[PDB]
Amino acid sequence: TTESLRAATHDVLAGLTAREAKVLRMRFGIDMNTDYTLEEVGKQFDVTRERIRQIEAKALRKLRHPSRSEVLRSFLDD
DNA sequence: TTGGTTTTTCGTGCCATAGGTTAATGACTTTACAGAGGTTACGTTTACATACATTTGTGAATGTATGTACCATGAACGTACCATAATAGAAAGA
Repeated sequence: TTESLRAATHDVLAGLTAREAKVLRMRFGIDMNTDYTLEEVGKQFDVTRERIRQIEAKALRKLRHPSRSEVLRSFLDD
């Protein structure tokens, strides 16, 4: 189920916008070693840090839809 | 008396005078594409107040730390079932 969840999250990040995928990977430590903080993401990508939170809120609003997470609703019990 | 060349009408074929539907480019006109201009509702960038965390001192839990000065003089301090046959070892008589 972990190996299937990896491919499922890879397909979800590939189905969305590529820059959204890079933010969601380098934010929580997906496909990286360390999880970068908000100041480190601000030093890497762009100075504005409130727009990063707006991007995160927009990504959560796009990922609350059941049609894009119907294969992930079965993984909710784990 | 019978076959075949000759000749003239007559409906049919060729030529000419009339008169009408319908090809031409166009001129259409209608639909489609191309031009700017005012308005909407976002998306990114910026400052500011308050919060969980994380960084410090301070009161209690244990823990090794060295000694106690009538006389204490050898034992296993209770273990245990005793199968079977290849290969060497330390001696004993040949």
